[PDB]
Amino acid sequence: RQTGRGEGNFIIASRNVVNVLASVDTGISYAAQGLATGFSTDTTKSVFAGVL
Amino acid sequence: LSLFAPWAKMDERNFKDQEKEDLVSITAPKLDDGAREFEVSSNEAASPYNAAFQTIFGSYEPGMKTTRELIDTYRNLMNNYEVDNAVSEIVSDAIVYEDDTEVVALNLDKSKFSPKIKNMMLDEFS
Repeated sequence: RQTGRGEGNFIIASRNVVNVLASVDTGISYAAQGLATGFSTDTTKSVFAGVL
Repeated sequence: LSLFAPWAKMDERNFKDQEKEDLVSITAPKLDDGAREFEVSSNEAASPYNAAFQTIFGSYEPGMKTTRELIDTYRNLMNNYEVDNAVSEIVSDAIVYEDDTEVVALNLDKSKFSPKIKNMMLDEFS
């Protein structure tokens, strides 16, 4: 709404936030959780965890 | 660099074919010779950022540094006496010329789609 250039497309966040994102099925489902899998959380390797 | 974008396109496609095939369950990297090692998860391809800086720097400060000493040594040997003749004779036998003869030439003695292609290869070779 504010930019008129398109909807946000990336998030920079804390380790905790990403761990949550990695551990939840971001797709549409009933509910879910498990071991962080979706994104990398290791800052020793990268900073880019993956895509929601 | 945009200067090499068309070549990058070719490398990307070649890389894709490697990704496409199940070239997996390999321990020691499938490399015979040439390039110096590095490993990283997918990075920003826009420019040679720090992962590349360290790779290159790592390939240059302890790397090219002594490679240069070796090449310069090889050249110093090449330019010395007697040893240079050995090189000359080797080079000469590998590369010779003669009056009204051929020079290196593509030998199209295998089955090919068509003689017209063979002719194109000969022209491309020339």
